[PDB]
Amino acid sequence: IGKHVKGYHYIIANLGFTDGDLLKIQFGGAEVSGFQIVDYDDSLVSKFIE
Amino acid sequence: TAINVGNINNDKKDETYRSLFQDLELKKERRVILDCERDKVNDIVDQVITIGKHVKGYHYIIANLGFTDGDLLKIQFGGAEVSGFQIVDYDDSLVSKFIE
Repeated sequence: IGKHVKGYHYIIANLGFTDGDLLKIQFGGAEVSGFQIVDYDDSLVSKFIE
Repeated sequence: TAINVGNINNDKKDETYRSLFQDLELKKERRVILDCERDKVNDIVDQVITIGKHVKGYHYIIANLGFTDGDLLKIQFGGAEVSGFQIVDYDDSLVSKFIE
């Protein structure tokens, strides 16, 4: 329906932001904010992901 | 505002396409004609949805004899007007006996 252009702004209310597919609205223009509890930038998770 | 969309590799396709509509944003272009092969249409249509240039305000013209031969249900609910051309009439009894 096209409600993700510049003007809308969504909030993802779960501790898993990067756990789902999120590239789909990566260029729509709308702003998206969420939460991550599993910081994939932390050193222990990087050795875990490998 | 004729733009040669032909010369593009598949590697940098997403970068030159957003840059093509940030160049179509200089003119605030809301009326576009495609006039391409049916394969290159669905690639253009897809990147359009991702940037959001299909809501109420845009109007595209598909210049090829295959309007319904591609997928149109994706840009059916955005709000923009889309036009095209069809030579195969699916309401004729000759094509019905062929489709059956």
